[PDB]
Amino acid sequence: STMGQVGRQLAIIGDDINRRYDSEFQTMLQHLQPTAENAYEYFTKIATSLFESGINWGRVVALLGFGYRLALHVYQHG
Amino acid sequence: SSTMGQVGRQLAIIGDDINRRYDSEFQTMLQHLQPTAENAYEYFTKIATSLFESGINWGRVVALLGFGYRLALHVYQHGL
Ligand SMILES: CCCCCCCCCCCCO[C@@H]1O[C@H](CO)[C@@H](O[C@H]2O[C@H](CO)[C@@H](O)[C@H](O)[C@H]2O)[C@H](O)[C@H]1O
Repeated sequence: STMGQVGRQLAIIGDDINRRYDSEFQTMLQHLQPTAENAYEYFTKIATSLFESGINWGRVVALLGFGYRLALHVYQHG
Repeated sequence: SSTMGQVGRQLAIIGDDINRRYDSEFQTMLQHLQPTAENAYEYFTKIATSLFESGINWGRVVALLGFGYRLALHVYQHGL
C-alpha cells in the first residue's frame, strides 16, 4: 500500500534529518548556554533572525525541531 | 555578532537544506497517494502509524510535520 510505503520513506527521511543536523543542534546549544530564565528570549530572537531571510516549511520545521531540543536541553539541566 | 543571530542564520541554512533535499520527494509522494479532501486525514494517520512503527526521534516528527503541511496545501490547492 502506498500509505505504508510513504510512511517508511518518511521514516528514512526523518532519520536522515536526525543524523545530518543533531550534532549541529548540539553545538548551537553549547554556544548559546540557555537557561530556563533566558530560553524564551533566546528562542524568539533566534526565530526572528531565522525568518529575516524568508520562510518555507523547511525553516519552520527546523525551528520547531531546534526548539524542542532547546527545551529538552534546559529541562535535563536547569 | 549576537550568538542568537548566528544560530538563527544557521537554522536558516538547515531549513533551506531540508526544503531542498525533501520537497520534491514530498511532491512525488503526494502524486502517488492522490489525496483528496475526504481521505487526507485518514491517509495522514495511516502514514504516521507506518512511520512510527520503526521508532521516534525529532527528525521523524519534523519530517511528518512538513509532510502534513504539504499534504494539506496540496489537497487545498487541488480542490480550488
Ligand atoms: C508544534 C508541534 C510540535 C513541534 C515539536 C517538534 C517535534 C517534537 C519532537 C518529539 C520527539 C520525541 O522523540 C524523542 O526524540 C528524541 C530526540 O530525537 C530521542 O532522544 C534521543 O536524542 C536526544 C537528543 O538530545 C538525546 O539527548 C537522548 O538521550 C536520546 O534518547 C528520543 O529517543 C525520542 O523519544
